[PDB]
Amino acid sequence: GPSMGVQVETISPGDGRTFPKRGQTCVVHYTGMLEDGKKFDSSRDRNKPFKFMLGKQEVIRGWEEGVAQMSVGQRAKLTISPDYAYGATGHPGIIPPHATLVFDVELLKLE
Repeated sequence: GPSMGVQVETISPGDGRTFPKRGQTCVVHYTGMLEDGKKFDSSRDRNKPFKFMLGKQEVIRGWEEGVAQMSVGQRAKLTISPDYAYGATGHPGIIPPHATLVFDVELLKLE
């Protein structure tokens, strides 16, 4: 009984009173790295932040439940599992089956 497959760790404290609401877009920079630390997709590498809407399901479950735990100006690392990321199949070549992923997002601003 571990409960919840998403672990977020605060690295840089932001506002602490400004969390992203459901329905609005969230501008944040992420970094996807395998369990070993091998990158597979970063938003900052292309010099462009990632904007998404909460509750719209435009992103992964571990992101909607994890990003909502941080406040504007906060930098935390979210641990996503193959159950919260894609499933038991995943994406062939980049995301293998039964594999844990690591993503580092930073709360820049809200739209």
